[PDB]
Amino acid sequence: MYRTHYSSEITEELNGQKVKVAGWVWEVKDLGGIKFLWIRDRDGIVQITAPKKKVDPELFKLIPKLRSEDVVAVEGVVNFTPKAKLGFEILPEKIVVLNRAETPLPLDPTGKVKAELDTRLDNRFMDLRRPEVMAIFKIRSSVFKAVRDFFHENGFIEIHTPKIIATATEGGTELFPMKYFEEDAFLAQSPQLYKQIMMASGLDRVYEIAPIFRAEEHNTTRHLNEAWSIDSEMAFIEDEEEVMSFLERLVAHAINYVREHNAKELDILNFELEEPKLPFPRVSYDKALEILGDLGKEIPWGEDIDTEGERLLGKYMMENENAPLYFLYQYPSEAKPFYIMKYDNKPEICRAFDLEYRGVEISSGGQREHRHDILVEQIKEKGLNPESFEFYLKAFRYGMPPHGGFGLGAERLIKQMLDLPNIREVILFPRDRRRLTP
Amino acid sequence: MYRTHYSSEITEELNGQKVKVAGWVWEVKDLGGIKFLWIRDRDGIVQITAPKKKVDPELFKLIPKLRSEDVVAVEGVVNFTPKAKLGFEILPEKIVVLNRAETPLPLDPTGKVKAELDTRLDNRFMDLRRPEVMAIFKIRSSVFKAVRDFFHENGFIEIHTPKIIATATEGGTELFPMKYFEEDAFLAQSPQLYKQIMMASGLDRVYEIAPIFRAEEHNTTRHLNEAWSIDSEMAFIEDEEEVMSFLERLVAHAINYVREHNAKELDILNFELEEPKLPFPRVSYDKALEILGDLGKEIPWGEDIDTEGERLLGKYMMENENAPLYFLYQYPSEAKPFYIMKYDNKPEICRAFDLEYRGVEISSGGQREHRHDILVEQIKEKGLNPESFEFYLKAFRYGMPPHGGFGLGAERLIKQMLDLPNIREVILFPRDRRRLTP
Repeated sequence: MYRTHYSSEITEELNGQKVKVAGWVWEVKDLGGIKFLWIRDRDGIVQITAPKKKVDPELFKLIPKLRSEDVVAVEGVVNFTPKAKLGFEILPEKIVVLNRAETPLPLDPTGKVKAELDTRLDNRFMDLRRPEVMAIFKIRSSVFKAVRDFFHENGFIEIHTPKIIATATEGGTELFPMKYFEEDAFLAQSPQLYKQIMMASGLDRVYEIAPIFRAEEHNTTRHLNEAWSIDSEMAFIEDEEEVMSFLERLVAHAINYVREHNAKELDILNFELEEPKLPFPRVSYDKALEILGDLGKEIPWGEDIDTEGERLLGKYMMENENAPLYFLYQYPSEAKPFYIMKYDNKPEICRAFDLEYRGVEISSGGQREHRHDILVEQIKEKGLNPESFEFYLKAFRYGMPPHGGFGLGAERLIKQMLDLPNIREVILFPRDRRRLTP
Repeated sequence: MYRTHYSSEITEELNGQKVKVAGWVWEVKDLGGIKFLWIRDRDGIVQITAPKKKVDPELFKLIPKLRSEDVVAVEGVVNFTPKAKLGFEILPEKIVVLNRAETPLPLDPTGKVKAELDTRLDNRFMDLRRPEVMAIFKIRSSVFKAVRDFFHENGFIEIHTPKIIATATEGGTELFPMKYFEEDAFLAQSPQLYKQIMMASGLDRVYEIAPIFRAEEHNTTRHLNEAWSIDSEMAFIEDEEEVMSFLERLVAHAINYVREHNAKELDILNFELEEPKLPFPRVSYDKALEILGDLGKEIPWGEDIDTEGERLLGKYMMENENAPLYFLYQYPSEAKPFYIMKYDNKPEICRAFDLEYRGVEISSGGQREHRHDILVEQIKEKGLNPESFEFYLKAFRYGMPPHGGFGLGAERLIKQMLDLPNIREVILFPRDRRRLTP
């Protein structure tokens, strides 16, 4: 390897020791009698100082030749001194140029000049060179890790369902049609039916983090045509609250993991991420509708709360409860999928819920209807053909325990967590109605 | 929750205490003076003994009404005794029938009547009720966990790249052509181009575990049209040996994790997973070609070691090296992709390698060509148009460090690890040249 340490792995213990660092030429200062070379790492910058009398002559004249963004490797002795802004500096013994960079650069990694989102997405390799952009994806990676950690600690098994499907769905479109040889298939937009089917196998507590595909005809700052969903399903529950409680702690765990580990990244982003306050308030759909109506947002009882409503409720919740996260639940049965269980005592409302982070929905789920006949009837009620769902309904005929689950949008989770404006900021290669490359 | 403990988490420490178990009715012994109920968990069987003189009458009457595969929940008192073949038993206080099963069952959970693989695949929810099937799936999840842990322990950041691409990266068919609105795209077979672009971003060490799609016209027991790949790319390497060494340790780590944590699963499979002995032997393509020569298999230099050649080689390596895992490297450049770096000293040979597990390739990688001009030349050498790779090549122009990586087949790694005869055994819903549903 061209390096032994990252800018962050160098500490006191190494003082006076030879190390090897590598990165991109950040800055060069030829001040005559002494030169300075700053190298950029994924963790930060490293100062290489070259006092004319302490360094090799060939090396002294090489430094001023280095250009911005050149990939170089430096071997030298670590020197802890108060003169170095970062605590220590490297006294170079050897400097190798691994690769020279062309000019001009597609983006300004220095940050002076801002560039359109489109330009940045077209040059992601350049864009990530900026600390605040790198910070996001380090945080994205941390979130996935925390989420998976929490699942494991709670006895969840990771499962993987098919992305190429030919089976029915309650939706219909926003499905990317595809050709499977002679047959016609589509890309799956949710593991919903498959994860439920697995509740009849005894796996009990399952989860999957995989990409889902939706061919939405219009672009929004909230969703993309390709996303990473964090689905989960758990059997032997008594009510949707068990699922809500779990999700709640999952989310709190990922948020707190980011606060602990990515404190540096959060600072870089100039963002103060709140300590989760469990339990998050539950706001029934009827209470939400009352609240909204008083704000002039009139939603007829029965239709779902729109984008403007979620936005208003998010604000209301924040001012009246200092709640960046809250649940909306007990939705009207007509407003939810055929597989959501209804309140046997109040059949017009169902056991479905949505988790709102900063006024935007990051997850939805609820207790499922595991009773075959009731499920069959609810399909019919939705005006669908139960015969189109045989592969699915068959699983509810041979001992199907009570169950519930959720779907967590990974990008949406991160975007709302960091309070980012556009969702294209949390995914490296966004897939738009207008974007297919790179 | 309807259950507090799985059969596996009931120990001495709980004797005399009230607990809650739940699962599928496995067996009932209707004896008149006493009743016995066995329940199946994802982890095993639990014996519930109900002596007439000790249980509630209604409870007594209920048990004999229970039928196979019915979902039941039981609250009772733990009782450790030699009289129980399993160590303890539960003295029922409450029994609830959560859901009843229909007869006949799609498959036989007792394992009496064997079913052909297609039947099992059509009824995966039934199939996992057999311990030998559940074992494979628990091990699969462990492998994924082990792999991610190793990656993180080694400074890798998880990234996620596009599954819908227009970008014809190293090709021919075996691609699933798609329609991205007006545009026509393809389902990615590898994150190759994208993981290399990220190498110029400074992330340095990345990995991705995601679905990959390949339209192979012919069915085999070693591959499917949809799979999960473990991709990784690391920068600042000096040769493909650094990558091989990492892959090696990653695989060993995954194998040892299954050995520690799924010891029980392996027993059910009556399989002895060997302890990884690093470093795995590295057989050059030329030497492999010579070994096969002794074995009577003549493969003209330049050509690929076919299925029988792989089989003979892995057998030789196992018997003559006690090596179930070994590398094959220094392949003919002509036989490898345009992004692989050739030996500047011996251009006819390149820095590519393959990992063979029990004689089947489970992974391939190598050091890439990070030099823009040479790379463009190699794209031309392959009969491809460099201008179709603009977004890709662009990343090699503003400081691209030396780098290399690999692609590790998830299903292939698990299939070979457990010495399973068919790759369909290690994935829930297999996508064949003939399987599209469920």
